[PDB]
Amino acid sequence: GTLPAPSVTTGIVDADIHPVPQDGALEPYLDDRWKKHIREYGVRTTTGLQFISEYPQPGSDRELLRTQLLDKHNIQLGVLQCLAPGNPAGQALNQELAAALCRATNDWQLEHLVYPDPRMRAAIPVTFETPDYAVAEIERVGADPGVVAVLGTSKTLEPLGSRKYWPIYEASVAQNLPIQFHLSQGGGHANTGTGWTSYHTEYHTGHVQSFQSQLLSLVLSGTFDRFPTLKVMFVEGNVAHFAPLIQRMDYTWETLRGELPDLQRKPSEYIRDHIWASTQPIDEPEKPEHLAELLEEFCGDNVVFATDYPHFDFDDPETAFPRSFPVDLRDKILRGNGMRFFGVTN
Amino acid sequence: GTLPAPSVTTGIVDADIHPVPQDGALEPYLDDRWKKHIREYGVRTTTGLQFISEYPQPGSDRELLRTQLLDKHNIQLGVLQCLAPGNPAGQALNQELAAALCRATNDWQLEHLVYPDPRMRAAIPVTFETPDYAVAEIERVGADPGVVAVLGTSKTLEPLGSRKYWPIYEASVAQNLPIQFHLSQGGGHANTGTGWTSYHTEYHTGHVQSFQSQLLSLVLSGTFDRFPTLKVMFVEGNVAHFAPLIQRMDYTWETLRGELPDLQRKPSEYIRDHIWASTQPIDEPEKPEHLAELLEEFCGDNVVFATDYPHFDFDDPETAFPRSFPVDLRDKILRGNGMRFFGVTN
Amino acid sequence: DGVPAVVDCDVHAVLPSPHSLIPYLDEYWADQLVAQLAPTYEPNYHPRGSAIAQHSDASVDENGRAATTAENLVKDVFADGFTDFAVVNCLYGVQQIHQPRREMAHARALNHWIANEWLDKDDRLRASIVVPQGSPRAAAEEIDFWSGDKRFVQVLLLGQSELLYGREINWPIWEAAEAAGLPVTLHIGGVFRQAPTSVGWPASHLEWYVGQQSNIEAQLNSIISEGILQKFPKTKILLSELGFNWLPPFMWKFDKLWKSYRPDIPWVQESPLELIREHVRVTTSPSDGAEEAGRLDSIVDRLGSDRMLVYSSDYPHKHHSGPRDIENGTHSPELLDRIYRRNAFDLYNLVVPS
Amino acid sequence: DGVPAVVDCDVHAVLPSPHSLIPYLDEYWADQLVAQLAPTYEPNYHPRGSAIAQHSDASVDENGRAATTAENLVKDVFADGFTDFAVVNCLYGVQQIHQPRREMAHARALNHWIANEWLDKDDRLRASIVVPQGSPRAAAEEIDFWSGDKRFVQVLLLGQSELLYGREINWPIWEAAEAAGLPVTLHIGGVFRQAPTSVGWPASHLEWYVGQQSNIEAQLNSIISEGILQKFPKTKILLSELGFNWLPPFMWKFDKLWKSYRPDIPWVQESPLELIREHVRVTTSPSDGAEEAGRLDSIVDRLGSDRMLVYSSDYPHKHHSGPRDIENGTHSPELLDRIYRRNAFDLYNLVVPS
Ligand SMILES: [Cl-]
Ligand SMILES: [Cl-]
Ligand SMILES: [Fe+3]
Ligand SMILES: [Fe+3]
Ligand SMILES: [Fe+3]
Ligand SMILES: [Fe+3]
Ligand SMILES: [Zn+2]
Ligand SMILES: [Zn+2]
Repeated sequence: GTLPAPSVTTGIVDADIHPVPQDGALEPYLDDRWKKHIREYGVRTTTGLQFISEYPQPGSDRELLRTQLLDKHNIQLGVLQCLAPGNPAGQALNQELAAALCRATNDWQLEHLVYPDPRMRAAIPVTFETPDYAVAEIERVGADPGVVAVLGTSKTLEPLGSRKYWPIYEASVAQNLPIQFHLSQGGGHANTGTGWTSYHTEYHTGHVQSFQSQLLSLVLSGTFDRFPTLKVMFVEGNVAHFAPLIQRMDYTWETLRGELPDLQRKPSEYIRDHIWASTQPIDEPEKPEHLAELLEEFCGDNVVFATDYPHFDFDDPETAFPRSFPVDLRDKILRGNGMRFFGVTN
Repeated sequence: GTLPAPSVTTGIVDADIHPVPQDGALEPYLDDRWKKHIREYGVRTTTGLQFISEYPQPGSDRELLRTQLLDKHNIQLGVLQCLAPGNPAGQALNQELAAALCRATNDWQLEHLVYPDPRMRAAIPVTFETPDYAVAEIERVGADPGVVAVLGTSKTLEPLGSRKYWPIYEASVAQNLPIQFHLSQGGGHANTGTGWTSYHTEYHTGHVQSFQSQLLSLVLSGTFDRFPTLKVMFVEGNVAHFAPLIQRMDYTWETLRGELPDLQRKPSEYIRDHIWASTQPIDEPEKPEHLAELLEEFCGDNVVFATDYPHFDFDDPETAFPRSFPVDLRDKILRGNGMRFFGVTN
Repeated sequence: DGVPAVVDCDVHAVLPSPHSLIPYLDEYWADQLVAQLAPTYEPNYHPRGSAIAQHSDASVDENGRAATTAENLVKDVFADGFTDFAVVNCLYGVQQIHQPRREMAHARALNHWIANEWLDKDDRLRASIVVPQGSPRAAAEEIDFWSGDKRFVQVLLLGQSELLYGREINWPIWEAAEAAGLPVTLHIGGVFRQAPTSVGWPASHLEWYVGQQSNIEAQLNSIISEGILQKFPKTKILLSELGFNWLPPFMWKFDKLWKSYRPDIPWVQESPLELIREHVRVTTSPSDGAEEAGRLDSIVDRLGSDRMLVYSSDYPHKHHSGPRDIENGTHSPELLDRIYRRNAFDLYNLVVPS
Repeated sequence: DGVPAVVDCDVHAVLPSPHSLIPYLDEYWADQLVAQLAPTYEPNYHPRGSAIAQHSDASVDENGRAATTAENLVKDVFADGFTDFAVVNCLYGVQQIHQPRREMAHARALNHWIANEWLDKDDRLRASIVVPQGSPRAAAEEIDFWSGDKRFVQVLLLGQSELLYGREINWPIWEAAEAAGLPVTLHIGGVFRQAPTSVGWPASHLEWYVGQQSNIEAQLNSIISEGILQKFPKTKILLSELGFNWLPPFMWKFDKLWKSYRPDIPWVQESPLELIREHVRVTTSPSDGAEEAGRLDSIVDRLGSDRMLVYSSDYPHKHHSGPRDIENGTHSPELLDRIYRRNAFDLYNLVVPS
């Protein structure tokens, strides 16, 4: 029917909920043209595999998602991040197929979960590699009060500050929409900048790297100059490592700032109102007081909470923090910082 | 001042001339902003090297280019393909720098060689990886009667049929301009689709491969459907291997044509008026009659002659052909086919 | 003594599921399988439900898949009595397992599966050895391990490697193949640890499939230029399901630039034309239009050798032309004999049994 | 017996031109050099005319370049008398030569140049061994060759490899380093055989330079996960010119997921926290803001070890902070002693001479 604008009071933000989608779900929103195409070839992507990725590990299910997450821990805003049904959608090599699937995903998550329960709302997958489609689906649905962000991936064919993606950024914030980039495989390059990892420790910890490279590119691209309006977030990427990254950027900039004579501000200054970060999975330093220290060294105003329901490495909404974590800041990432990012009114 | 439209009569086409540019040449067309930038960092590209590439081997010089090429062999149209001064320009990682350099290259080759001698004309380098710039320089200069094609490279970050490049194709043929793609290093991927070659035999013969992959992509992209006007050419890529490629495409298409239900025509049918090919370096089969056979198996109407002056593997304009080469066809690639491609009137 | 047999040099077993390896793995890896809820490394080279995957006429199993049991392959391949032996290639993508010691372990389990459940079942089947390309010294150890079982008749490798097969890194595989008197075959498919072309990811599977001929040019150039054929001069290389019409233009440029750069690879004394005609063989399925009238006689002209082509049906894949339409391309009985029996006798020495 | 010396663990020689190797190559390679009109493999890591390339104060040569002769380096590095020994790293990109036997040959010529024209000239200099990463068995042979000359004190490797250094392929280098009692150092720079990030080519050199800390995380994760530290338990790894503030967040996630996936790498019994603190050392130049007040004492808290940091000036590069401003970050004399002399004594056993 019609929705209210997202309302945050009293209650906590979860910037990363992964809804559990059933098989017979996206076909009502999928033209036959693609249904038999998936029958014949499946969703080809950057692998040589038919089903798996590179590194392989109310009603329908609303109730299990309302009961043991949205009620268990008092969650009042949960942001819906659907990769794809049963391997992310926008990374399919057939980009026309990819667009149809996010089209279907967007329709379904709206029609089936956020409207039945406006506590949740959605970040819309778009084809970040065919910007024509990204802008087209932003205009299609990003006007809905049921859309709260654009959803991209940590891995892309070019760094996120490249100008291939600038058509998507205007579209996105010409709709007053922030963009989240969620941890991802594929993209077109190896796991690391120096090869494919072998063991699961390298794979899982390697996810941090792609975020480092994306942050640097977004800042030194001048992207947040040409888009002073733009607010982007890094999800399932581990907040703590960002602070020495940001620190090293500034220290190198001081010497080499002349290569980029257009970058209005000093790189770390761009963080203020452009770079947020989800908290899951929570960083666990050996001395637990380093966490708060590192959190505000990045930025205390730009860290949003997340569970990653229903993933195995989910964080209990307050067993996640260590012994004497600063209460002011815990409160700011549970409520205030997410509020700020998604653009709800105080 | 003002030029006549290119006029072909009596005389032979050379679709690949590499002009010999001096140091103090592009600075009159280069904003100071870039001059000191090149002083400080040089033209960074897809290497970890400061000067060399991955695989490293009238007046100013008009006279040597008029005398021993444009007069020696009666050449009446020579197409100017400047990579860059002293490593191609458009592949520079700083894409703003890259644009300025083709801007400068275009200005120089016009002001200094084609106007002083309209026998030559120019294919304008553009930044095939930042299409906004490509369209911008097409409109800037591609209207000139001194521009006869757009100039790209054999290696790109995505296959040439991708839609990243479609803004360049409309611009290009919305200016009645064909596009040449010249043999290239860099691009963003390895030498081959299965690794970096080691010895010079693999490197030099490997150049053929990138053209195979580009042809397939341009055809099965549906690109020549969405651009029924578009005429593209492959330069320094060896014509003969294309025919079994084209042949194998059709034979696989017959089985698998259902993956691409929009491709109006049968793949090899797209060659007719969309795929040309330079002849340098000439293919030398052990039995020399296989050449003509293979040449018309590709297409006898779409093969244009080239010397690659002043490169070491240049071909004498008629010591290049074997014993009893068909005279009709020799004549069609010397005069007729190039005429057809560049759009001169009969 | 003997007359060379008709050998189908490329037929396929399709692993029903990653569960079919559970009997052949250590307790440690086995538990891992059932615990990971068994990700299947089934490749996308011949997509499950595409047109190339299987024939209309093909005997199928419980779930409608062809070539998951030997009983079904044997019943189809040997029906008309013309084939004497078939060479089984199982393409299940153990090569795309990134965990090195898992790649090692599934490769061996895969080969145990082929031996016990296919080779043990029909004396008419032969197989290639799946090997963990990720770790070449372990791939060599896998080759040594099966060198005893002379029902295994070549070493399988994917058309798209991680590094080119001529790089020193990959020498143990050629040394091991040589030591065991086994040819190395490159079969279409890849590890996909980089984009499959020099210019990025192909959008369609049709684009990938056709285009994979480019990587084979790279590999032969690599293998020969780096000097595999002088270090390991008994080497034989069979190109399986990769076309063959692209070879003559490729070889002519190789020879031309060999002549130009001879001091750069001074160990290559014969021409790569002569080298390729002696050492490289290639299967006929797909024929890529060579089946069309006259085209097969002509391609042997441009190849300049009648010793290169070896017969295959690529069972159970569906191609535009069938296994024996290769005959509609030549008026030369002597050439058909070479394709059907004599050239493959160079690979395997398989004579007609009784 | 002895007191550990003040060792600058990262200073640089800049090859004047590819012609400076001509005396050290075979007749065959030498002719090749003068015949190719000598392509220079000078890297772009510190661009010739960028701000990081050299100091304003630095003694320069005929063409205005710093650090092309030992006389110029020695005169600057040892001016104020505080340094006892410096470790020379020559970054000329032989590693980016694709021709394998040329990479081999220039690497050795490079090392001959360092020995004869730098090490022979000042008993106060030491060097790392440039090695042909392309061919690891040959890189190991290069290591064995210079193991005699104990003026060569570590093995040099680029931060960005072709395959991660933990892959079996790369084991000969670690084995050779172990055998020769030499640490392996990873110095910023790369072979660039893939995009330098997981997400493509960085546009600016400033982006590349800062971002290269991501690849080092990958390498340590690789080196440790694959089990280099159990096969070769005497291994020491020095991270040169790569920052160090990124380590604690990295190590904490490693430890967290080690604890999660312990049966996947069952040879890693100690925690990667303990492993990294024992085996990895890192130079101080650039300090990346650790020079700022209090920041250096704090980073050793987050690293949880005072044994890791070793002093370097990165001569002749220009950084925001100078070699000794590292002192403005701690109120701990005991920690400065560890950085300036004691931690590097773990790498080289260099005591103060007389
Ligand atoms: Cl609370
Ligand atoms: Cl004539
Ligand atoms: Fe998540
Ligand atoms: Fe997750
Ligand atoms: Fe050329
Ligand atoms: Fe050329
Ligand atoms: Zn096959
Ligand atoms: Zn350094």
